[PDB]
Amino acid sequence: VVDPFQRKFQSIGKIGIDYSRPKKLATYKRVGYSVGLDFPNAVSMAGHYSLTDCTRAGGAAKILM
Amino acid sequence: MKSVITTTISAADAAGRFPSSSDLESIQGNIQRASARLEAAEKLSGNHEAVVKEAGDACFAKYSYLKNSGEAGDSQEKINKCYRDVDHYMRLINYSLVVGGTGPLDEWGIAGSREVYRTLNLPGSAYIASFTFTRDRLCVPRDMSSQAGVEFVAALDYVINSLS
Amino acid sequence: MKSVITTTISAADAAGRFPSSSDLESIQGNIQRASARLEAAEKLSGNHEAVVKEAGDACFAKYSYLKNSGEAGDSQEKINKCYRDVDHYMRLINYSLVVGGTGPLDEWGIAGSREVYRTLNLPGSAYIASFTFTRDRLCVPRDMSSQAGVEFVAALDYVINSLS
Amino acid sequence: MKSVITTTISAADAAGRFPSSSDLESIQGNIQRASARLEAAEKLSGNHEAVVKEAGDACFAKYSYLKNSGEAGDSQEKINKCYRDVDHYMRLINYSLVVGGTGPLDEWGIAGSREVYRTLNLPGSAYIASFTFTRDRLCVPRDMSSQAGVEFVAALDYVINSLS
Amino acid sequence: MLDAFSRVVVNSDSKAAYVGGSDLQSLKTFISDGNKRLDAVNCIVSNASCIVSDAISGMICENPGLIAPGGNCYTNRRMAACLRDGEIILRYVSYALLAGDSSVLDDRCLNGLKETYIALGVPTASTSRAVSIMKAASTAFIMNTASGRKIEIAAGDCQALQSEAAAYFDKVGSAVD
Amino acid sequence: MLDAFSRVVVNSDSKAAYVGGSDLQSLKTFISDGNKRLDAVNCIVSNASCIVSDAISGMICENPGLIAPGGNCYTNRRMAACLRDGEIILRYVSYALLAGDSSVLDDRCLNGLKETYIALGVPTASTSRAVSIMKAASTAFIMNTASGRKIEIAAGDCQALQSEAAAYFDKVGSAVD
Amino acid sequence: MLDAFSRVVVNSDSKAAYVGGSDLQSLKTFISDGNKRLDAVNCIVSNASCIVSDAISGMICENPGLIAPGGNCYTNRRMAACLRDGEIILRYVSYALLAGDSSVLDDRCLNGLKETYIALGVPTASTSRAVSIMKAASTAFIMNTASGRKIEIAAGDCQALQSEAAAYFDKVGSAVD
Amino acid sequence: ITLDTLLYHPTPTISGVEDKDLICYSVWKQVFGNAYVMESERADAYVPESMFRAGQIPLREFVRGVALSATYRRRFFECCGPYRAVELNFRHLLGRAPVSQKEVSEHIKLIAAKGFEAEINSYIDSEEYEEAFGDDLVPYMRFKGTYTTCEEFNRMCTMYSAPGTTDKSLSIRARTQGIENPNHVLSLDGAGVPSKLVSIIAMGSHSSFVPVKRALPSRPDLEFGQSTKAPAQVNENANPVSRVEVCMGSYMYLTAEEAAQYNTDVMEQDQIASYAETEISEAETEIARLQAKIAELNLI
Ligand SMILES: C=CC1=C(C)[C@@H](Cc2[nH]c(/C=C3N=C(/C=C4\NC(=O)[C@H](C)[C@H]4CC)C(C)=C\3CCC(=O)O)c(CCC(=O)O)c2C)NC1=O
Ligand SMILES: C=CC1=C(C)[C@@H](Cc2[nH]c(/C=C3N=C(/C=C4\NC(=O)[C@H](C)[C@H]4CC)C(C)=C\3CCC(=O)O)c(CCC(=O)O)c2C)NC1=O
Ligand SMILES: C=CC1=C(C)[C@@H](Cc2[nH]c(/C=C3N=C(/C=C4\NC(=O)[C@H](C)[C@H]4CC)C(C)=C\3CCC(=O)O)c(CCC(=O)O)c2C)NC1=O
Ligand SMILES: C=CC1=C(C)[C@@H](Cc2[nH]c(/C=C3N=C(/C=C4\NC(=O)[C@H](C)[C@H]4CC)C(C)=C\3CCC(=O)O)c(CCC(=O)O)c2C)NC1=O
Ligand SMILES: C=CC1=C(C)[C@@H](Cc2[nH]c(/C=C3N=C(/C=C4\NC(=O)[C@H](C)[C@H]4CC)C(C)=C\3CCC(=O)O)c(CCC(=O)O)c2C)NC1=O
Ligand SMILES: C=CC1=C(C)[C@@H](Cc2[nH]c(/C=C3N=C(/C=C4\NC(=O)[C@H](C)[C@H]4CC)C(C)=C\3CCC(=O)O)c(CCC(=O)O)c2C)NC1=O
Ligand SMILES: C=CC1=C(C)[C@@H](Cc2[nH]c(/C=C3N=C(/C=C4\NC(=O)[C@H](C)[C@H]4CC)C(C)=C\3CCC(=O)O)c(CCC(=O)O)c2C)NC1=O
Ligand SMILES: C=CC1=C(C)[C@@H](Cc2[nH]c(/C=C3N=C(/C=C4\NC(=O)[C@H](C)[C@H]4CC)C(C)=C\3CCC(=O)O)c(CCC(=O)O)c2C)NC1=O
Ligand SMILES: C=CC1=C(C)[C@@H](Cc2[nH]c(/C=C3N=C(/C=C4\NC(=O)[C@H](C)[C@H]4CC)C(C)=C\3CCC(=O)O)c(CCC(=O)O)c2C)NC1=O
Ligand SMILES: C=CC1=C(C)[C@@H](Cc2[nH]c(/C=C3N=C(/C=C4\NC(=O)[C@H](C)[C@H]4CC)C(C)=C\3CCC(=O)O)c(CCC(=O)O)c2C)NC1=O
Ligand SMILES: C=CC1=C(C)[C@@H](Cc2[nH]c(/C=C3N=C(/C=C4\NC(=O)[C@H](C)[C@H]4CC)C(C)=C\3CCC(=O)O)c(CCC(=O)O)c2C)NC1=O
Ligand SMILES: CCC1=C(C)[C@@H](CC2=N/C(=C\c3[nH]c(C[C@@H]4NC(=O)C(C)=C4CC)c(C)c3CCC(=O)O)C(CCC(=O)O)=C2C)NC1=O
Ligand SMILES: CCC1=C(C)[C@@H](CC2=N/C(=C\c3[nH]c(C[C@@H]4NC(=O)C(C)=C4CC)c(C)c3CCC(=O)O)C(CCC(=O)O)=C2C)NC1=O
Ligand SMILES: CCC1=C(C)[C@@H](CC2=N/C(=C\c3[nH]c(C[C@@H]4NC(=O)C(C)=C4CC)c(C)c3CCC(=O)O)C(CCC(=O)O)=C2C)NC1=O
Repeated sequence: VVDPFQRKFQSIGKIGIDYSRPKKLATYKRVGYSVGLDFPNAVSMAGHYSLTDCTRAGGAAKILM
Repeated sequence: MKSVITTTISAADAAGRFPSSSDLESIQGNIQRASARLEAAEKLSGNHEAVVKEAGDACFAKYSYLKNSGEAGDSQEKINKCYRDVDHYMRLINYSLVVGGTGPLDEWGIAGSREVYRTLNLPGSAYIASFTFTRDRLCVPRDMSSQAGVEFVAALDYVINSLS
Repeated sequence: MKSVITTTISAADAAGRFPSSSDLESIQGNIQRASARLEAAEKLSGNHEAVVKEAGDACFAKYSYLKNSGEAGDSQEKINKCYRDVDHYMRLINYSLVVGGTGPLDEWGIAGSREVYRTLNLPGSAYIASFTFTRDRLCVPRDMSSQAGVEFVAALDYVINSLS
Repeated sequence: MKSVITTTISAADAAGRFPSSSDLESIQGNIQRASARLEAAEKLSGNHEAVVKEAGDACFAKYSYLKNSGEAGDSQEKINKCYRDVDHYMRLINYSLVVGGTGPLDEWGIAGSREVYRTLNLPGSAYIASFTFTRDRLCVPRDMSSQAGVEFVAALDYVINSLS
Repeated sequence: MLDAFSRVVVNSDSKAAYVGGSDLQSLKTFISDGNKRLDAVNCIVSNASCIVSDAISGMICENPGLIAPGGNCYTNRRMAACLRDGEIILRYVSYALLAGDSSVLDDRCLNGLKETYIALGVPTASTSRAVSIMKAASTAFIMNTASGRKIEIAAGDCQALQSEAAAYFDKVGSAVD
Repeated sequence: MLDAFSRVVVNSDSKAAYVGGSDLQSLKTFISDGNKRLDAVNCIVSNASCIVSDAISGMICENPGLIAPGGNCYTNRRMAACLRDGEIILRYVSYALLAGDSSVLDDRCLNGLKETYIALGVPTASTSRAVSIMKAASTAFIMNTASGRKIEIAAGDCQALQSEAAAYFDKVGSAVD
Repeated sequence: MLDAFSRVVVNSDSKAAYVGGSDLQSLKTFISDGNKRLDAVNCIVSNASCIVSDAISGMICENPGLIAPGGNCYTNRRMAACLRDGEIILRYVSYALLAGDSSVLDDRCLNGLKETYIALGVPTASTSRAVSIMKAASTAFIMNTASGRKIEIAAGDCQALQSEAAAYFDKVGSAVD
Repeated sequence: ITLDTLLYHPTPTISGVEDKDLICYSVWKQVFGNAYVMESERADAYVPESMFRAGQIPLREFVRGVALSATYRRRFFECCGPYRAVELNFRHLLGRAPVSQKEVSEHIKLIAAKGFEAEINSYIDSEEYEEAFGDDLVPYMRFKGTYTTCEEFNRMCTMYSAPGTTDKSLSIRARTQGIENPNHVLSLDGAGVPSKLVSIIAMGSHSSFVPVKRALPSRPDLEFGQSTKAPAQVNENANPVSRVEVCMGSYMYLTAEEAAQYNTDVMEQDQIASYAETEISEAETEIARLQAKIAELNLI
């Protein structure tokens, strides 16, 4: 169907359609929304975050970054 | 049939360990609250018929349209199904009242009620009218002790919160 | 940290339901056996040093070869590790004695003991000699309430059955 | 019964593929070290009774309190259980010595030893005293072919590291 | 998972000593106050679904933008999950009422919830409003001051325990922000 | 899973009526006898591993064919599983001692135990022997007549409860045959 | 899983040949009759829950031993599972109404059901009675002869298809015995 | 309602060290299908426990890590038939019955292509796994009212059998292999006997009902209700003379009153018999006398 990796990268669906079994809070902490950042252009924004993670997907801290 | 002792035995079984002092304290509390539960069960076995009679009469008292067409208890037979079902309710409140957990009341009466009630067009609110009638009506010192009355009220409250 | 209330909270959580009357009866039993547990904890906090002293002295009394070469506590330092470890044991018996379950005693002292004991060449039977000896030493009545002596013996029995 | 050929057959089976040249080289090494293993098995089958006799006598020589009372077997029958169990140990060292892997020694003697030893109050360190006696004793050349000696020592070392 | 008992134990382990008279004394006050605590738990349990209904309906009433089309309370399924979550929040608050120590709620449900509701776009101030409604509702049931409820129990002081339950609700509503 | 409470309940459901005075009366005798029951459970728990060790070692002693090569007790792993099964049998017997109704053991462990033994070639008479040793051992601990154990508890009558525990062991040993 | 199309295919594969004019001809009669078949499916779907309610309530009415205490319809949970199973049986009958070949029902639901209801103590004659009530109910809806239902569709002959649906119900009720 | 509520498996979200211990223990039930794992086999799949108790690796992957270990492998992959490997690996992890020949044949075409590890990755990384239970619970006895094939419930309940029972069939294994003595058989192996399902899988029919009954959890209304009923006395005064025993061949005849009197007598001299431990404790006081000699030797 869909390769496991891409599923780790992809968004957590909704409960009423995408999954019957209600997810817990740690699984939003572990995968969630995963998007990497462009390389930033000033001294002020450079040191605070990794541009992107590879073979890893964080979730909902990436929203705040 | 969740009770004190079934929970602790199932839990110590889930650990796979022998029952430590904790479970022993739990069943110690079971034989503490036992006397109040059983006194309530004795008086419930005393006058259950008038309990069901007042409950059903109050139920048709609040809602007259149960005897309207053809939507509900429009025969003497279906009103016999009414006092029949409330007899089962007081029978389960007696059973769970003896056990001291909601377990037999849960597994026999509660589980899957809402599918039957939505399917055979039975509104739950009329049952709530009956139980809240027997809820409002309970005596303060006059028949049973506060624990006996409290225990009864608690069990019936569980019924209401599980019904709707 | 298995106790009455941790078991019932974990169990009603495992059902995902509100705490019914059963759990309330369980913690009612917890405050029943509370006074005997805490009396035992008070006296244990009283004279723990002489308890560990008699336990260790009896432990080397039964087995002299602990001070033989080079296999065991052949220094004053390692005998200080002896009374040190029995201080930890009485500290955990105090803790579980306060809690009323074997939980903190289990998770802090018991779990994975046998790997350390087989690895650092520590025979468990000497510990069993210590616990058993103190066990006999405690008074039936004079030193604590009848329920309390029992509570202490029960906890220490758990230690023995978990040790070997 | 892990050996060379059982590992390679199980591994190429786990791939689901035909045995390539790698496995053939592995069993080639098995028939290389074969002669030294089997020579050790021949001499072990030679004088096993005096091996068990010196091992058990050294075991009670290091620890006298085995015949103290109930801590250790104090009967002639339980010392017959002693030389019995060391006969089983040398029997398993013979078997694994023939196989060339620790497998039959592992699955028959090693697996789950520590539960029985902690349960029936058997201290492992006395077994270690026996095996380290037979370990120290080997004279290498003049007792047997030097290489066989290494094989024997290796097997017995595995026993010690698996025991405690 | 901690009991108040176990909280005293872990304090004694960090102090590395035995129990001592003062911690035992405060724990004796806990045990003597325990029956009031159990009665409070029975009060909050016996009206729980009703509290959830009134609290969530009041949350929708104080701002109808949630039921306005496109909002989170706007749809039928999402309303079901709304009632479900209010029920579960009330459930762990009740568990904290038996326990007397917040650590069961702190490690069970309070952990990761803020970043979940951020991860789903659930408005946090509306949730804290619902937690506030269950706070005042639970204190009104805990003091028998409900306008449609009357328990028949002997009078006494329980205001410390009321402030305890309000501390749990303010912990949740503080931690979902 | 039944309690003795729940056994009275199911009897009342098969009778289709309420509880009635007699069943309540016998249940009152259960509750008044309950502390002896808990004390008995504490006795059997506090010496459990020791009972298992002595019982299984006595089973091996009464016939050394089990440890004779080819037998089931003959090997190290299979001896570990032997001690394990004796421990678990004692565990469910203890659960039946708290419950006062055998239905937990009847549906949990007694069901299919015989079939498992038949499948494994485990000699059933030897198992029933081990259950008999745990029977007399458990009655000796339950009456404080152990030759190396002395509990310090007020004297009274518990022979009905001793016969109860012997009824559980005879149920197991009857049902493993 | 077979269609009537696929049933013709498997017949041609067992015959090892091509399709031939006769099987195509009968399949043309199927296609020309197909819209009546779809209309029949819409009729049985549009009153399905109602059929299940009336059929199961009539099953309880024709013998009140089921609701008598100890019976299978006697309890609340078990009544829920009763309504559920009647719904699912009606569901696979509807699938056989679209398919025109019974093999989907034969391999999906009809297989192992008899030995399941034997394995649970469900009375088979009562189940076959419920299947009979859904049979006559489904034929009454399929011929618009319901006493409280009137569809507005052009008149035509469908008695072959009515006998087809009755053949499915008689297959189920025959195979649950 | 599917009968899941009658059964009881807890798995809490990980809050303390306790919850970690219960969850680990329940996993090694379910992965091994109640097989007995000793210390060394406990120490086989170690590394997944550390990565799970650290919480760095989720729960389905702890289950994968335990399934990939050598012990589970040698029991349930190695010394089983190819089918038997498939429905065992299928029972432990997905907890169902193989639905059809295609499903099992596709797994076996996957084993001939790739072998065991890519299989276990197929069972874990299947979707029906993940939506059935994913990182939340441990595998368990699946009840679901909607069943893809009514046969699913049926063959799954034949897979499970009794709650007390386990998979090994030495006697079954013993007869087919040429061994007179079953216990003479290696016990590390044993999960491989004929595949119980495959008759029903290939033919698609007539699943037995006796096997199905065992697996049913015990129903509080039905099977408990028939079991106990011994009530009342027809006479207020019936005196039976029953027989008690005071050895193998020595036999007493008493009535209930008189037997009660006899037993009370046995209690009267049972205090007398239990006197002996005071002699034991007094004799132990003598240890103190021995110690006094040690005290004298220290003072000399
Ligand atoms: C302005 C430019 C700019 C960058 C280019 C990054 C570079 C960068 N990356 C990290 C930090 C990191 N970067 C990575 C990335 C990696 N993960 C892997 O598996 C791969 C080897 C690699 C991606 C290809 C990881 C994993 C961390 C966290 C490392 C850790 O905490 O162990 C940090 C430390 C601060 C932090 O934790 O975010 C910095 C400065 N940050 C910046 O400000
Ligand atoms: C929280 C609970 C807790 C315990 C119960 C102890 C248990 C314990 N004891 C030792 C370690 C030790 N324990 C002893 C004790 C013994 N000396 C003997 O003669 C007797 C057999 C025995 C006392 C009855 C000795 C001698 C050591 C040091 C062993 C060595 O270094 O050889 C160690 C290793 C670390 C160390 O060296 O201290 C640990 C974990 N520690 C804990 O944290
Ligand atoms: C917290 C728990 C706790 C206990 C259980 C006790 C245990 C205990 N008992 C004694 C001490 C003692 N205990 C006893 C008791 C005995 N007399 C006999 O005839 C019997 C064998 C036995 C009662 C059954 C006696 C006689 C002493 C004094 C011994 C002596 O000085 O010779 C001591 C030494 C300190 C002292 O002299 O009091 C201790 C620690 N103390 C504690 O703090
Ligand atoms: C196939 C390999 C194999 C072994 C290696 C043995 C290992 C073994 N030994 C014992 C059992 C025993 N083993 C010993 C031996 C000891 N006596 C002591 O003084 C010393 C510490 C030690 C000898 C060095 C004793 C005394 C027992 C009986 C223990 C008891 O009943 O208290 C048992 C339990 C069953 C029994 O009672 O026989 C087992 C499995 N058995 C096997 O099947
Ligand atoms: C198993 C369930 C279970 C319960 C639910 C309780 C219910 C309960 N509460 C009390 C008893 C009590 N309960 C309260 C509680 C109150 N204080 C107030 O200010 C409020 C009105 C209210 C808390 C909301 C008080 C104050 C008492 C003592 C009353 C008194 O002695 O005057 C008693 C009498 C015994 C005792 O004194 O403890 C009982 C049975 N007990 C149980 O076993
Ligand atoms: C143990 C504690 C515990 C909780 C507290 C909840 C918290 C929680 N809520 C949701 C999920 C949800 N929660 C709500 C609730 C809301 N609807 C609104 O209009 C309001 C803003 C709000 C009620 C006040 C909704 C609507 C969803 C579904 C969101 C969506 O799918 O869009 C989810 C994701 C999984 C799911 O879909 O169910 C979780 C973890 N779950 C738990 O396990
Ligand atoms: C939480 C744990 C816990 C326990 C372990 C028990 C322990 C215990 N047992 C008794 C009390 C009792 N226990 C027994 C038991 C005995 N009968 C005999 O023949 C044997 C010697 C022994 C069983 C092996 C008897 C007979 C009494 C009543 C004694 C009497 O009144 O004379 C009492 C006093 C209160 C009562 O009368 O019930 C207590 C606290 N209670 C608890 O709360
Ligand atoms: C819930 C209840 C419950 C039980 C009652 C047991 C029953 C049981 N025992 C064994 C398994 C076993 N049981 C024994 C026990 C025996 N050794 C002998 O010498 C005697 C004949 C007998 C003790 C009296 C042995 C030796 C094994 C292992 C057999 C083998 O592998 O050869 C197994 C197979 C799984 C395993 O290896 O552990 C099972 C299901 N298990 C359960 O889950
Ligand atoms: C794919 C096809 C398919 C089916 C055909 C059903 C068949 C079926 N029914 C039940 C289960 C059940 N089925 C019924 C039904 C009955 N109630 C009675 O009064 C009558 C005798 C009968 C309706 C005519 C009941 C009551 C149960 C629950 C039985 C119980 O728990 O006691 C179960 C066990 C699981 C469960 O509890 O749901 C199964 C597999 N399920 C499927 O997946
Ligand atoms: C997508 C959904 C969908 C449907 C549900 C059907 C509905 C439908 N049925 C018919 C048409 C028809 N439907 C029927 C069916 C009936 N015969 C009787 O005896 C019964 C009353 C009834 C079956 C229960 C008949 C007989 C016709 C032809 C009517 C005529 O030509 O006289 C037509 C007109 C076109 C045609 O002739 O096929 C349509 C749209 N078509 C669709 O596209
Ligand atoms: C595959 C490789 C691999 C590793 C290398 C380990 C690494 C590792 N160690 C721990 C965990 C641990 N590791 C140690 C070890 C230490 N004790 C100290 O005094 C020293 C600082 C240090 C030894 C030198 C301790 C004590 C813990 C438990 C920590 C705790 O629970 O507080 C954990 C968390 C899971 C667990 O509790 O086991 C992990 C992943 N695990 C693996 O899977
Ligand atoms: C039209 C949309 C709408 C609602 C829905 C309600 C919801 C609501 N209930 C309140 C508060 C509230 N609700 C209840 C519970 C409730 N009352 C009882 O007597 C019983 C038996 C109850 C459950 C059935 C209590 C007990 C209070 C406290 C006020 C009081 O004393 O009644 C409050 C006040 C909040 C605050 O103080 O900040 C609101 C907004 N209001 C709305 O505008
Ligand atoms: C030589 C091979 C051999 C054995 C091994 C023993 C095993 C054994 N123990 C028994 C019975 C038995 N065993 C114990 C347990 C045991 N005793 C204690 O006081 C403590 C602390 C124990 C564990 C360490 C008790 C308590 C009894 C009951 C008899 C008694 O009062 O001592 C019985 C009697 C069984 C019966 O009554 O039917 C036997 C056969 N016998 C043998 O012939
Ligand atoms: C007193 C105990 C009792 C019952 C309960 C009924 C149950 C019942 N319904 C029938 C049959 C039946 N039932 C319905 C369904 C039903 N009718 C509708 O119009 C709507 C909307 C319905 C659900 C609310 C239909 C449509 C039929 C077919 C007959 C008809 O045309 O009405 C039949 C005939 C069975 C047969 O043909 O073999 C029976 C026995 N009968 C009883 O004696």
